[PDB]
Amino acid sequence: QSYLGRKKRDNEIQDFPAEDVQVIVEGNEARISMTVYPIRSFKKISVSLVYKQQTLQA
Amino acid sequence: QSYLGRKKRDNEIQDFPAEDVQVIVEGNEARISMTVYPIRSFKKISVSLVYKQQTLQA
Repeated sequence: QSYLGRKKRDNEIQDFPAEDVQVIVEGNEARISMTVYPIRSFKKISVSLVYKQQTLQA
Repeated sequence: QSYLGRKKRDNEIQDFPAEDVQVIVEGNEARISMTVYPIRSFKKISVSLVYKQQTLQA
């Protein structure tokens, strides 16, 4: 969690859920499972511009 | 209001209520509503003359 927190601090990753980080230890082996939302660079921006009427008074 | 005020200043109209002047704008159209009391020329004068008694003293 501390290691992933530093990555989020430096914006190397988007975010991670701390709850899903599960660690299982059995003998020599130590199974680790984690979830990470990777950082991505924008390459497409879609804009949906909608025109509408407005009524004025006074 | 300024235009109607000039008419009242020149006695071209009797009077107008400023509050009732409402303007509605929607798209190209611009609906305008106003009230004006038109100027009129006298053509009939009715007089109701009533005679009564008066008492004097001293």
